[PDB]
Amino acid sequence: DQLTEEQIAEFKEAFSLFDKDGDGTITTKELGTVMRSLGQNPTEAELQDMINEVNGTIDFPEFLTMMARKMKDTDSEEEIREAFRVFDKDGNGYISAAELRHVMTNLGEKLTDEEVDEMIREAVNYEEFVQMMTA
Repeated sequence: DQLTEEQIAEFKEAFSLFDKDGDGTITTKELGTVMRSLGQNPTEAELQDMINEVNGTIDFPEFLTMMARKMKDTDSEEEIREAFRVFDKDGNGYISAAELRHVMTNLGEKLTDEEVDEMIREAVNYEEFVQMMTA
């Protein structure tokens, strides 16, 4: 979905190195070992729930979908938090309301001036604005 090329490549490399020759069918213990080798450390109940969500053989598309559920979102949130501290001179996380209004008006697609002003008045930290936009 919203993954990166390097992440999918590493996942496929790990799946090909752990699984034997033949089809992509793996067992429950094999899936747990692949998850532990990939970097994730899920509990027993969480692993059982993820297995039930997808013979008991986990194929490549289901595994890629399970890996793309939250990793891409976390990476995007980290990238947004890193890029939000660019307009600030010192990057302390707090900026004036006029600067944020100008940034929202002159950037971020085409937005109406009245709507941008109303959104700025309804809303100091960038994380607070991100959480308000996510809500």
